[PDB]
Amino acid sequence: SMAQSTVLPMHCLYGIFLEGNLKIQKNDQEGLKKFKDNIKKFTLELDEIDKISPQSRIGGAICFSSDIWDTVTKKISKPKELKSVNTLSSYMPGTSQRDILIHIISDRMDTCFKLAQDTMRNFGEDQLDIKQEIHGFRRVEERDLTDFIDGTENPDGDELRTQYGLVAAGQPNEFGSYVFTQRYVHNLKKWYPEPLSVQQDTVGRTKKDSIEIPRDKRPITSHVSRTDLSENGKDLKIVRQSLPYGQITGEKGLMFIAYACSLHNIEKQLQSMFGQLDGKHDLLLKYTTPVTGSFYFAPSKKELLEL
Amino acid sequence: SMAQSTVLPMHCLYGIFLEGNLKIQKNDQEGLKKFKDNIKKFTLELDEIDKISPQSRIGGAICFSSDIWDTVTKKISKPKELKSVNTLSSYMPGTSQRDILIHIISDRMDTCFKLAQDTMRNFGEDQLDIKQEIHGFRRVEERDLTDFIDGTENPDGDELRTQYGLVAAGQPNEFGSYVFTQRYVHNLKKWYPEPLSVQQDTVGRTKKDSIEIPRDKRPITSHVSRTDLSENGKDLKIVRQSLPYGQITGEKGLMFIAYACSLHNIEKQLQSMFGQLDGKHDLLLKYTTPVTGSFYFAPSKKELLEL
Ligand code: HEM
Ligand code: HEM
Ligand SMILES: COc1ccc(CO)cc1OC
Ligand SMILES: COc1ccc(CO)cc1OC
Ligand SMILES: COc1ccc(CO)cc1OC
Ligand SMILES: COc1ccc(CO)cc1OC
Repeated sequence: SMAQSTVLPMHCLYGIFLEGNLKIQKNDQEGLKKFKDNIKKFTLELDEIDKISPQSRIGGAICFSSDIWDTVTKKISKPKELKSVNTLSSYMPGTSQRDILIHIISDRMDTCFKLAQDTMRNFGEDQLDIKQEIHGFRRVEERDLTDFIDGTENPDGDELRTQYGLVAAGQPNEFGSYVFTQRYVHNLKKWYPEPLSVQQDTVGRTKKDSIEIPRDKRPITSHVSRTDLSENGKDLKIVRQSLPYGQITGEKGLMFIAYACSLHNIEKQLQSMFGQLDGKHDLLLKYTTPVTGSFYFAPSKKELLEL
Repeated sequence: SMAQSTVLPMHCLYGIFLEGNLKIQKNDQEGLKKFKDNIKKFTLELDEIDKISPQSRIGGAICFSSDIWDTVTKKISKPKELKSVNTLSSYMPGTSQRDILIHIISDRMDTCFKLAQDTMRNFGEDQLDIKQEIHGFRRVEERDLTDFIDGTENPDGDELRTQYGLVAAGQPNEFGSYVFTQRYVHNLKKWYPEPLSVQQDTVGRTKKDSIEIPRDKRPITSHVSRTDLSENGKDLKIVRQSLPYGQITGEKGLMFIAYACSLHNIEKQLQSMFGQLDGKHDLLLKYTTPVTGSFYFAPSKKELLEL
């Protein structure tokens, strides 16, 4: 009946991203029982935080890779499109498929961090080998560190975000979501001196107001031209929850994350951006570099608790 | 005349700490004029953020070391007590005296970060060599990562925080503040297994409600017994603005910062904690370690603009 709580809500101010590998082996029934109790604790603490701090608009999801699926469940069918993002390594840099993603969103860092910290203490280092912990935060005017607004054409509202973000009702794994994460490191030393016309050509929208540059006036390699894709007259939209991260005086960029009803909607955009559809690359990739990457599936709340 | 805006306000949810060295040489008059124009831009942007985002309760201060004082001004007398923290290196680990501190506080990360980033871009790499950038955040119930409440006996309200936090009216450098920063790295694996009785003996207050343990029933090396000091019947109080920082699965701790009307109020507590008064160390130092340290002076708003 219900999805996990990171897909439909919009405009979170904070996000914590924990990605890593499961240390419990396939035959360890007691370890897997403890693992699933820690999953239940996560869902219970989400509800408790929502009750105590409604202003947080808290959300959270636990998501699983195709390689770990048969370790964590023998009951739930593996989502039919799920595969390792490492299969894209021949053309997309930075792939680093992990077993598990925990994504937590909030309008307050204190409750975002509380849920993240309590969850990591529950699972513990003996269950999860955490490879990446990212503290994302929204900036003024929802701008990415390129200083373009990020989110203008993100689908709005529960109806469209259910349509594009969640597996359809009646289908196997209904109300789950395919998930893609990818940490980008921005080269702002290179980007900042670029003329405004170059920056707008690169993105495909105007910088101040995020007005779309007419298709016939912007490069086919502009970011918007690379990612605004359709098949059979139907748009391949996705639900993005990306946030800025990092140090002003150090490494910084965009922690990209997308949720989708079909992995194909995400993968086709990756083929477009990274040169597999027409041999051409996204202009944005001259200024930013992906350094991690993973595909997951976030089960419905029911299937999460029935693994 | 008024102070810079990080001393009197309480209970900030976010703080950014930027510490580093001045690249402008004492002979470079045009570079120093540009440096002071960037100081002016900082004060103006604080006012503008305050107007646009009253909910941020924005605050900020630029602070100067004794070593850099006569580079940045030949007009304002050097504060009488200002000295390098490296003079404490014989007994206090982690000293790392820098020329400049910029401390920004907010109840929203987006405006905290906007002011910090805009300021760093104004000064630029040509003027500042940043050695440390810390993103502090308040946790639930204002608890330090030891999970004790941090702030119970901090002076409350404008009157007491002016008395203890700011140089007294009529004195040289009136309404400025002596500043001490010190980044701690916590060893929570050593702390978590201690029984509550040991944790409470270590701090000197109860954990759940921060009730003071009577002085004759706690060790003289408890943190409260080390820092609740007096001379001549006057309490050596300070104004703390410390915040947690760091990664759940990595390095984390407390970004300590104190403001005081007199550097001696801070230094006597450091002598106490680090064994220099009676040969005994603060019990808290079994569980956390300072890895940076600096003394500065935050001028009054008037003296900041008249450097
Ligand atoms: C450095 C990384 C990236 C940055 C800075 C970035 C930034 C942006 C910006 C500024 C926009 C325009 C405003 C908007 O409609 O949201 C945008 C649009 C979009 N981005 Fe990205 N993006 C990045 C990576 C990605 C990736 C990896 C994907 C796909 C997997 C993606 C998918 C999209 C989509 C679907 C749109 C909306 C296109 C439309 O229908 O008009 N982006 N991005
Ligand atoms: C890891 C570093 C530290 C931690 C976790 C820590 C934590 C705490 C806690 C839990 C309290 C009790 C609640 C309160 O009244 O605020 C406290 C009190 C205090 N701390 Fe610290 N503290 C640290 C470092 C320092 C340092 C370096 C100083 C001095 C330079 C300092 C000065 C004080 C003072 C003055 C008090 C109030 C004592 C009183 O009058 O009752 N602390 N600290
Ligand atoms: C789940 O417990 C909490 C969640 C959020 C807050 C914020 O006040 C406090 C909580 O426990 C004290
Ligand atoms: C590495 O030092 C810096 C990097 C970036 C900025 C502003 O974008 C400022 C820096 O130092 C002042
Ligand atoms: C566009 O400039 C601003 C927008 C929002 C804020 C705080 O929300 C501050 C701004 O400029 C200081
Ligand atoms: C290094 O990995 C961890 C460190 C600390 C915690 C919770 O305290 C969890 C970790 O991994 C799950």
